[PDB]
Amino acid sequence: SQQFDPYPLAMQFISQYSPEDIVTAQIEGSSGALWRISPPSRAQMKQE
Amino acid sequence: QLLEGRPDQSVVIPHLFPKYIRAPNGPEANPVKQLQPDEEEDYLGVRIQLRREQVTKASDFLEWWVIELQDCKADCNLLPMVIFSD
Amino acid sequence: QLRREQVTKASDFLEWWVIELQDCKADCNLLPMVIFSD
Repeated sequence: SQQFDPYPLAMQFISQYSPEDIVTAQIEGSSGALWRISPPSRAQMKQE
Repeated sequence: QLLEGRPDQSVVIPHLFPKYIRAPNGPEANPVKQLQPDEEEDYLGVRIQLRREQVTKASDFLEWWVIELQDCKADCNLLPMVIFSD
Repeated sequence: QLRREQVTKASDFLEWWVIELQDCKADCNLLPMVIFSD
């Protein structure tokens, strides 16, 4: 709330939400699976 | 240049990560209009890296991409996003 | 066609299938299809 205080629309929108309604998703930075790709398609990607 | 495989470069793309997302009761979420009115100059930048690993030189490695925020405070290995339920 | 590539002999290779038309005119590496929109 304090971050968006100088903006009224943000305060209204946040005010329309109860504390136990807004959640943060902590997504891991690294991928969760190997980047499978055919070498011809990788070469085509690099050429593109 | 990253696809060249040298594990020293890195590239940052501006304004692709919407930090604030509204999760409505409908089947279509979307970024919040009010929290970020420009809708294109308020998205955080993202720097992406490729990590190879030793097991035809190109196909001789495992590889996986890594995502980090443009300027992080917590270890740069974690991307937070705020989503509002309904 | 199946294309192998050198990195338990069967699991010692990478492999990926390749599709070509029966009788092509353009390099046989490209499959065209005509689709009509509406």
